[PDB]
Amino acid sequence: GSHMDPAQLTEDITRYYLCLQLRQDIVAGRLPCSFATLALLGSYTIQSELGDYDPELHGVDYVSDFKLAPNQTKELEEKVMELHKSYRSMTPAQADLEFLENAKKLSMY
Repeated sequence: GSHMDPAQLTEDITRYYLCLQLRQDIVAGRLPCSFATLALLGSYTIQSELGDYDPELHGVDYVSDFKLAPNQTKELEEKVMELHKSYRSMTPAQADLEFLENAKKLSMY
């Protein structure tokens, strides 16, 4: 068995920084991407940043706190919130793997 691992801290350090750098390059437009990917990578980061959605609290303009891109428009914004709530009972790891798997599949770094 054994699930916890005090030695598996490196992967955490790398992953955290990775997302920070990757998301930083995107928002700054340091890499050519499409609207769909922008909204997809963003929707995942948002869900992982704020976890599952909660209509009880509402927000609408909550995405304004997270920079998903330099030229954020109602379209990109909408797709961000839509995809976020569109995701069923998804787990945190799923989101982390979603963006990481996407960035790795695109060869961003």
